[PDB]
Amino acid sequence: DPPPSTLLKDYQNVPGIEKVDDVVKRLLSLEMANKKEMLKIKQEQFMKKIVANPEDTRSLEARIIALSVKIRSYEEHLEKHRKDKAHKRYLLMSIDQRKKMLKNLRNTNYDVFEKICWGLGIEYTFPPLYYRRAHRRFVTKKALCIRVFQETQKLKKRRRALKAAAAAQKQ
Amino acid sequence: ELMAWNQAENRRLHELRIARLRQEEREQEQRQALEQARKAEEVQAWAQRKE
Amino acid sequence: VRSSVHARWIVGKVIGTKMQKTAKVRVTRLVLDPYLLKYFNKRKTYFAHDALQQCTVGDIVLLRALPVPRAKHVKHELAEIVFKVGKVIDPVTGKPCAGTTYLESPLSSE
Amino acid sequence: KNVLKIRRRKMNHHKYRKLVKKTRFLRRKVQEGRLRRKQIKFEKDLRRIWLKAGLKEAPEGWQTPKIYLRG
Amino acid sequence: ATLNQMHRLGPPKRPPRKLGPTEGRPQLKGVVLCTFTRK
Amino acid sequence: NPWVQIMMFKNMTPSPFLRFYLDSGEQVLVDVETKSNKEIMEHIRKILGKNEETLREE
RNA sequence: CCCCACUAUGCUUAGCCCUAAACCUCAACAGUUAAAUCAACAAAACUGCUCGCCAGAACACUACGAGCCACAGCUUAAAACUCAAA
RNA sequence: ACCACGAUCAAAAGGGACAAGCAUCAAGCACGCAGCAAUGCAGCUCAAAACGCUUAGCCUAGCCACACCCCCACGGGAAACAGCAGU
Ligand SMILES: NC(=O)c1ccc[n+]([C@@H]2O[C@H](COP(=O)([O-])OP(=O)(O)OC[C@H]3O[C@@H](n4cnc5c(N)ncnc54)[C@H](O)[C@@H]3O)[C@@H](O)[C@H]2O)c1
Ligand SMILES: [K+]
Ligand SMILES: [K+]
Ligand SMILES: [Mg+2]
Ligand SMILES: [Mg+2]
Ligand SMILES: [Mg+2]
Ligand SMILES: [Mg+2]
Ligand SMILES: [Mg+2]
Ligand SMILES: [Mg+2]
Ligand SMILES: [Mg+2]
Ligand SMILES: [Mg+2]
Ligand SMILES: [Mg+2]
Ligand SMILES: [Mg+2]
Ligand SMILES: [Mg+2]
Ligand SMILES: [Mg+2]
Ligand SMILES: [Mg+2]
Ligand SMILES: [Mg+2]
Ligand SMILES: [Mg+2]
Ligand SMILES: [Mg+2]
Repeated sequence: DPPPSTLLKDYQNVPGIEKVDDVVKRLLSLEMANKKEMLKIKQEQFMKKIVANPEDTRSLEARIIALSVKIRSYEEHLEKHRKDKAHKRYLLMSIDQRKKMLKNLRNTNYDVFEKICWGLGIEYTFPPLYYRRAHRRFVTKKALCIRVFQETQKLKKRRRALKAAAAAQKQ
Repeated sequence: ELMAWNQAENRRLHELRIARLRQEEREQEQRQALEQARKAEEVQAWAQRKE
Repeated sequence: VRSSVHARWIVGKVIGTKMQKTAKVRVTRLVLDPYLLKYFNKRKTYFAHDALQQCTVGDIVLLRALPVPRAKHVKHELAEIVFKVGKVIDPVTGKPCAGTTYLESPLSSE
Repeated sequence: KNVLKIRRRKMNHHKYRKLVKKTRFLRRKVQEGRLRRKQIKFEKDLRRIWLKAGLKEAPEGWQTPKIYLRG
Repeated sequence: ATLNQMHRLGPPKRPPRKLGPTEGRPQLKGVVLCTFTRK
Repeated sequence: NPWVQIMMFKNMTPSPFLRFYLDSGEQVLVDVETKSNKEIMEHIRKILGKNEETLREE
């Protein structure tokens, strides 16, 4: 998070803000503001770090960064409010909307898609091909079918050496 | 002969495209000039209010 | 020029790269619905040999038939990547584009 | 509108709930037996797999769990 | 329904016709077991 | 042309175009921006369509 | 049904259960007010587009199967016999 | 006739296409790829219907299948009209 002494986004570029009294600096800092003001500073930090034009807020990159800041705020909210179903819905919807943005950015501008992933620390994931419950019967059977495959592979390798050994003896 | 005629038709359409794009930059630059002026006044006004 | 493979040239979208030197490509064709007389996409999967493993999931590729299949399901090789995913080059102008917008103007090189 | 269709459904559901109430001990014995057969049918399906693959016994360390018991 | 839905579902499937008491046959041979009257 | 694969692509580039792939390996790019649908059909008929004589013979 | 008393329960906490006449009984989005205004009533009549759903009644918010922290449960959901209606 | 350095006809093999009903058959369980090999990777099919059950000879100048049964027919059961007439 930005330091609490950080000035608000509105008062950072006023001339003479560095020569005012310390009390005036406290009143124009993040310490004396609500959390939404800290999120505006975070968004601007990511914009300058990632996007080519930090002032283009309608680009697909800026929307991903803006929504990524909202997503992080919901996660912090839900860390303290674990039964807040309203904000849990907002988080899951926001993650889905960003994935749609990342999908559309990956298809149109891959170089920018890579910088967004590195800058925001997003590991893009491709969606599953099928949506179907993995119930107990399927989970148990799939595990058995993998064990059976693993055992068959071992037996097939012990039928390569014995055949190899016998062939050498003939010579 | 038909492939060469098609390559020539594409070059003709490209010359029209380059002419069309030049006329759009002149218009884009005019708009971009006004928007910057308007945006500068709105910033100076906002900056004065904060100051 | 002869080949035992039915599909000689096909365009498709890469949907898998988990096999070594093989790209899984979804090819769609238009098929007429006899009752509705409307065309609907019909998709088929083709394995394509990708020696340099240059195919990425989502890019449009052109596949060429091999003289004889090289594997049970590999009957084609990658002939050309038509549209690299997120790195499309406009064929009409040769300039890079991001969707319907140019990344470099055609007026740069006149 | 009238509620005559709801009334038909109402009586059907009342009589069903009452029927289940009267026979809840027989139905519980029947349900127990079905779950046993369901478990046996499941164990057979897994045994078919390793036997059709050439193995003579279950994979080393494999115990088929009871996936239908209340526990 | 939409065209996409009509395509996806396909042409309607008739219910398999229900054979009657003759089992889809014109006549059947029978052996009389008992006679009686019905109201 | 039931055996010719036709694949469509939306909003991938700034301008619309047709591209034909021939068995020889040649590619035919047809720029269609600013052209009406009737002119597009007449264009590809000229460069890649069978003439009326070839069809009469068949 | 009326009167009195009192319990589970209504509350909190942590887990479940996953139903409602959960109903504006009006699916989402976009568009129109000119055509014929329009079976009726409801709530003026429609167009585009998409998904979901329906195909006589009753059997049936049932049977069987499958899934589920549900075990007198929920979800999905038939058939036979019967009728000329509903 | 023979050579056919071919034509015709047409197997095997390879690629593609190809019935109906049921999704209360939803997962299949090795179904993939690379490599000369050794061997390595862990993949392949599937709600655009895989896998499965049931039904049915088919697209009729005709075609497919079968030929007492065990899909096959070394072998076995057993002793064969689904050739014509006939019972
Ligand atoms: N089943 C899938 O995993 C899947 C995959 C791709 C596309 N779809 C699309 O979903 C729609 C429903 O398909 P259906 O009628 O075969 O399924 P369905 O509604 O009968 O549901 C059967 C299975 O598919 C899942 N499913 C249902 N709706 C889905 C949806 N919209 N997207 C993804 N999974 C869904 C269900 O959870 C269940 O596992 C169709 O438009 C289909 O093209 C489904
Ligand atoms: K209501
Ligand atoms: K036989
Ligand atoms: Mg009743
Ligand atoms: Mg109390
Ligand atoms: Mg209270
Ligand atoms: Mg309500
Ligand atoms: Mg909807
Ligand atoms: Mg009915
Ligand atoms: Mg109910
Ligand atoms: Mg029930
Ligand atoms: Mg049951
Ligand atoms: Mg053959
Ligand atoms: Mg379904
Ligand atoms: Mg059933
Ligand atoms: Mg038969
Ligand atoms: Mg006989
Ligand atoms: Mg035989
Ligand atoms: Mg005879």
